[PDB]
Amino acid sequence: SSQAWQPGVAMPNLYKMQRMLLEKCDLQNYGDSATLPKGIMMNVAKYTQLCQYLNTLTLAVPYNMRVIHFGAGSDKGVAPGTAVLRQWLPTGTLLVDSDLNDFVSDADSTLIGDCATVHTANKWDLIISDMYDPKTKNVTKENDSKEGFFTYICGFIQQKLALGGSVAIKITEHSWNADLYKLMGHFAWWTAFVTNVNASSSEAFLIGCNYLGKPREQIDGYVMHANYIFWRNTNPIQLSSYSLFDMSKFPLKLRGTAVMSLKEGQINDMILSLLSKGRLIIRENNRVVISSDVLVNN
Amino acid sequence: AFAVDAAKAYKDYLASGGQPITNCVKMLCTHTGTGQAITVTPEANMDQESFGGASCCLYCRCHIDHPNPKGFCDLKGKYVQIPTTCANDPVGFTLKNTVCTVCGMWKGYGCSCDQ
Ligand SMILES: Nc1ncnc2c1ncn2[C@@H]1O[C@H](CSCc2ccc(-c3ccccc3)c(C(=O)O)c2)[C@@H](O)[C@H]1O
Ligand SMILES: [Zn+2]
Ligand SMILES: [Zn+2]
Repeated sequence: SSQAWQPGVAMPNLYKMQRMLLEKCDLQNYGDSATLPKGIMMNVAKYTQLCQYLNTLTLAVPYNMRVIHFGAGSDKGVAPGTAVLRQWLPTGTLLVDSDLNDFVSDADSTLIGDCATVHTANKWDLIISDMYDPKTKNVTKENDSKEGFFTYICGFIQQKLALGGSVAIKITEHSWNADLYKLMGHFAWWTAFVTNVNASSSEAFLIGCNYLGKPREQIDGYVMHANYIFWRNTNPIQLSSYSLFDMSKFPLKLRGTAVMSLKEGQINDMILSLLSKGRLIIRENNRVVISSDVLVNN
Repeated sequence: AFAVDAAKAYKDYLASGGQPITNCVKMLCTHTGTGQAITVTPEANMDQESFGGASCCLYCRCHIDHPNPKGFCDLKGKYVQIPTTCANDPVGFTLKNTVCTVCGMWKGYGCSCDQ
């Protein structure tokens, strides 16, 4: 396990190609904890390792990058994950975050409420989600695909993610969704990434890299989650905080990726190849306008 | 003429022996940074911790208005560097201290413009 010096472990491709059936997740290292640097929160360590892993992918990084972060509030009313995102993203990146519960944040703008009430005019370059319903962990009923906020997230990707943009959506054994997995086949590449600090958990980030807007491969979401649980069940990941101690190359690299506005008919195989390589963002570059729907009642 | 004075209320609760505001967001960083007080990215030097700015602002944390005409916060969206020996109370530190307008260090904690 030279893995212990990585920020985390990504799901090996051979496990993606299987056709396992869904088993209960039973982690060898369940209940172990990494020892975090003195006074560092789990959410900071976890988002640091997530960003460190994302530094190894072909993310599009345009001028005036647009990032939206769902599920950003904590139980103590602050946003540690957003603070790591602000640190990671180029200076001047527009960062919007959201959560159901009130919190104070370093994001450029914050919307409070259920994510289904969030609307944006513009498209986004990177979508981060930490949303998780703890009710979902019912060990005594079958583990089926969940909707709730996952329905919103799939729609939000399809309608408001720029071509070439990327996503990282937290899942767990029971918090997952078959359509989101199927959507992973609409990116040039995808994985399930497990941070080394939280490797005793069944959580992973489903990462879609460079959105293409069409199916590149057909993915059965029920099979793929079973594949993910199988991988986790048979591949104990040693908890580790090693990567947290070397931040010298943390910032997301400014690539100045080109932004173009294009209609659906002029996205050829050549544009698709540019999208696939992290060299092109397709969206308009108007003003960023967001809103939260408010239901009025007595 | 009535206005809530939270700065004075917190300073007095600290003097009374109260537990400082917790869950300020401490960042991972090199600790080879410029050491300036409030920066766009973490800048802690070897003697400093870096925190997310909003989590260290008294007005942010208490959900109260910022004390200036248009209610601007100069911590939110930045990182604030706190001397490691005072990092148990970032909110108190930022409230009780001042930034040199020329070198950008904390006066008395790195600002050397007066020697
Ligand atoms: N539909 C929605 N719309 C908008 N926001 C949403 C929605 N649904 C959820 N959220 C927001 O998701 C944000 C993050 S999940 C909070 C969480 C979950 C699990 C654990 C945990 C459980 C077991 C073992 C270890 C940790 C912890 C914790 O560490 O204590 C915190 C929260 O702030 C939520 O309000
Ligand atoms: Zn503030
Ligand atoms: Zn000075």
